[PDB]
Amino acid sequence: DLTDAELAADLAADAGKLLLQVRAEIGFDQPWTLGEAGDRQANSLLLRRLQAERPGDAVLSEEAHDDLARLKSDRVWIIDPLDGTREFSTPGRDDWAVHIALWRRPEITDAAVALPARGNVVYRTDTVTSGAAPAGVPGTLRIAVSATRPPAVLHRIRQTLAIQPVSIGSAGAKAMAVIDGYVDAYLHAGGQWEWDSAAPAGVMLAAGMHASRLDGSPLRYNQLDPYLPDLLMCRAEVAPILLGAIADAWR
Ligand SMILES: [Ca+2]
Ligand SMILES: [Ca+2]
Ligand code: NA
Repeated sequence: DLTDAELAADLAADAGKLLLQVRAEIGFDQPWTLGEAGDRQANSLLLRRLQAERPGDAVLSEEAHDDLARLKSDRVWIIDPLDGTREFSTPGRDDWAVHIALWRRPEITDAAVALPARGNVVYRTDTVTSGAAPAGVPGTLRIAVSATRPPAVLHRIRQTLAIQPVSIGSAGAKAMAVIDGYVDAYLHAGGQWEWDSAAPAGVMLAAGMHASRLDGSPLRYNQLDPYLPDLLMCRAEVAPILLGAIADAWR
């Protein structure tokens, strides 16, 4: 008998525990095998528990076929059973996450992000707080970006703004680094899926921070095509500066 937020948190933790077990059982000799097992077993747990505890809700999971029944539903769980599979599959890495979000017909109303290797901490929309003090040196930004080849937009905004990119695996880990104050912002372009941003966005917004498309428009979920090209998540104070610079870069 859990609230949707309590369930999101419990699902995230439980999947987190299972992933930690898989990591210990399978080990790191074959990264691909380890990653596949984590993806598959975390997915199986989450679908089993959502069917048992929310039999009426639709589920959109990275690791399951998408039958689009969710388009007619008022309640949809949007989940990534293991975000940062590569990182998970690498010895010593703690930048991987479980994403559990509930979409209600519309916004992400309840959500949780677990970082299992970080003491299985679970960030949740019903307990995350709005006390964020501006961290770091004035006039300079630390921005979390993925461990891939940088988009054209960040190159351009770095001409005008002092920025140190911080390489972090996993969308969830990057978003929670914003929450923690380890970085000022998390910026992504070039493509992503709804389950990558739904739970982090829910938590971000619940913390009183900013989550939008790069052009400032709201993140939209439970779309036919669950692909979201770009995003910006950041401290509230930082949003005008970055949205401004992004818009200025389109000149
Ligand atoms: Ca995944
Ligand atoms: Ca992912
Ligand atoms: Na199963």
